[PDB]
Amino acid sequence: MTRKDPGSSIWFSLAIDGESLGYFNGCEGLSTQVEVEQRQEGGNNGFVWQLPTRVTYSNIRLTRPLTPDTAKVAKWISSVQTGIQRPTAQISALRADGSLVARWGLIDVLPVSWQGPSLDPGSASVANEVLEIAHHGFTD
Amino acid sequence: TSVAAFVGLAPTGPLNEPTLVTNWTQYVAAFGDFTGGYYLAHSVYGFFNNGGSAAYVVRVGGSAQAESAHPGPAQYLGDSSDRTGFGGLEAIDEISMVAVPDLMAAYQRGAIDLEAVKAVQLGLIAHCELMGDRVAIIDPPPNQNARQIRVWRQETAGYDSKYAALYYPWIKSFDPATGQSRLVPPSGHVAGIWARNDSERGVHKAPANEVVRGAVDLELQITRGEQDLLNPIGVNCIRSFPGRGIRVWGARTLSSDPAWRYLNIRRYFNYLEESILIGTQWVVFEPNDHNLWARIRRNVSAFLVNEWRNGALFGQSPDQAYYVKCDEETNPPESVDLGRVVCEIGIAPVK
Repeated sequence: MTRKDPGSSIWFSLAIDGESLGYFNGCEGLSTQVEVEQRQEGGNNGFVWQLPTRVTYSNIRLTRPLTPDTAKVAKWISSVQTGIQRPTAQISALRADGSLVARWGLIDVLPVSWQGPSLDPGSASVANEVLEIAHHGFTD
Repeated sequence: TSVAAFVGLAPTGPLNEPTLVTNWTQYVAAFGDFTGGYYLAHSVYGFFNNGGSAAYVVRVGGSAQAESAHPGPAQYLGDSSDRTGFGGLEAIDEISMVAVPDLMAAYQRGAIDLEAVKAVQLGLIAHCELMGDRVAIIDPPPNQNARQIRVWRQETAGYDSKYAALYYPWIKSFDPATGQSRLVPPSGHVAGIWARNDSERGVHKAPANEVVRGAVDLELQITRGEQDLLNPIGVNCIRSFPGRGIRVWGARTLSSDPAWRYLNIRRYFNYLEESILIGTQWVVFEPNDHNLWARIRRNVSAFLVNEWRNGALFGQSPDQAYYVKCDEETNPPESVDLGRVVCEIGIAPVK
């Protein structure tokens, strides 16, 4: 309606709650899979039965420019020894108008990896720390 | 970390030269064995028998001015001559503990007044308070009686220093040569325990509740009720627990500062302070700037974290163990030379 409201992939909003990680800048790999189990019906050539089995959510790689607030994520990651906290996370896609297209949320999170900046005297870019994040489920 | 220092009279051997010995047979080859009734020979033997492979001895007296300020119960600083009095120990930077066996054989023999022997102990304390790493062990008047030693500590001496340990009741040690019980001060024997500690459980564990092996009997046995009027004030004790031999009870230093009461903390810090200053030897070298102050912070941190690895620190994680700060804030631009300042922490006390 009204020449539609087509989704886009440049406007967004990425954030983690709880620990002061703030708002991120890029996302990748947001995906849900179901591990099907294949059974070969012996007496009937022509296909292989497909039966669903469980649902699995893959990890997400979130990136942002390296800012002095990177001391928080390093502290959060190294808090496993004394107890960790899993705040809810939000991944949303937006149009240029700033109106919601489809807002996902991560029920419970967990650090997995933190690929720090790739310092280089030659390459002209900006340091992009990478914070891999685990997953539990989509909120509704 | 464990080597000991002793000052006393002993027949023959070099005079006022702090020689090094590592075994009892090495000692007897230099300064006799029990001849003349000098207490240094017994005290070293108790130390060697009670573990401890290193020992420094400063012979001052001689066989027979048998006893005086410098000669006999040595007290003079020697005018920093590196060859007289407690100044001989100044050029060592290895000795971690000092004791005075003969200091009070003169008191028994009457050659030194009680007011005269107070000063030399205090002079010894000033020595420990100067070098900043060694700890001195102090011994009380013989046959002092329990109800009177508490008066003696708080009225006669009143040392109140963070480098002194006191152990009240003497020891009736056993001489293997003659098999006769003799009375000796516990300065040598207690030092043996402190040597076992580092070589068996590290400096972390306070040197107490260990067998004073070498001992036979204790004069003026102390009951528990009498001890509770002694332990808090800063006096240790030795008791004969039934079926468990002779054990050292109490690990309190001779200080009134509530934060330095326990022995191991002072024992720990001297080990801790001496460990890093041996390590971080960037002095009269490496330009004082905003770069070096960052270098120091990492080097100290990379050591304390490793010290938390063996226990002996609190926090469940390295971040809550120490707190270092060597940034531009602590070094003002005015500090052109008197610079390179830093802070640090360590704590794991005992019961």
